[PDB]
Amino acid sequence: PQITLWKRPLVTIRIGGQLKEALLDTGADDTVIEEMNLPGKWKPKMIGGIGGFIKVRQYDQIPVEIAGHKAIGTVLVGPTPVNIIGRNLLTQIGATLNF
Amino acid sequence: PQITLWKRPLVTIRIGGQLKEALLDTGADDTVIEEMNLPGKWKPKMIGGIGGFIKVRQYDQIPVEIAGHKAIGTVLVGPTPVNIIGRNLLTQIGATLNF
Ligand SMILES: CC[C@H](C)[C@@H]1NC(=O)[C@@H](NC[C@@H](O)[C@H](Cc2ccc(O)cc2)NC(=O)[C@H](C(C)C)N2CCCC2=O)Cc2ccc(cc2)OCCCNC1=O
Repeated sequence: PQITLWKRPLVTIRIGGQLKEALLDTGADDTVIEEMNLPGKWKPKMIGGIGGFIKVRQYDQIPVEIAGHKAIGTVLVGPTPVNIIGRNLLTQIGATLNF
Repeated sequence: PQITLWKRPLVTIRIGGQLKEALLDTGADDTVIEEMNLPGKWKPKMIGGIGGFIKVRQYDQIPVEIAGHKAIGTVLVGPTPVNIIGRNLLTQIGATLNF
């Protein structure tokens, strides 16, 4: 799909067998999902953007379906204002910026 | 041009007569530029990132050139680690997300 930026680039994803809305964020190195229960082990981590640092749970090798496209990677779960799909998963589905 | 996401999408921009490196952020509603002495009238504003909010100064109708592409719009100046080009300016240069 070719997505324009007149509106926030939000898409439906499926993670942990659950449907959610996430933002395709080219300015994010990583993927940060709102607090939820994900199968498997996790290691505590700390990330920081504008506004400050937050504590997150790091889940590895998690399957995520973005708009029908499969990806399997690291997902950070924490107190984020929005679900963010970062470059680690965007590269897996072959997403690019064009102008 | 087509930009892959293996690395952060950093490009050269021109603002206030100066050249800077900025991140193309599809997850940013606004454009946030690092602290600089831009002339003109402004208004206080608070924007939120992943870890909280920061105080910024809002400047309107600021001419910004992105990768040789002219644009003009609102720029928020504040204490940011990186210059961020948001959707308000990306739409003007016809940027899209494709996968
Ligand atoms: C500041 C940019 C704009 C203003 C902001 N958008 C972003 O920050 C969006 N993009 C995040 C991106 O700007 C930001 C840029 C950046 C890069 C390196 C740094 O050292 C510091 C900041 N990236 C990150 O915060 C990501 C994080 C999401 C994993 N980080 C942290 C360090 C490395 C990295 O990539 C994400 C978001 C979207 C909506 C949000 C909050 C956050 O709430 C709704 C409110 C609207 N907020 C926004 O539109």
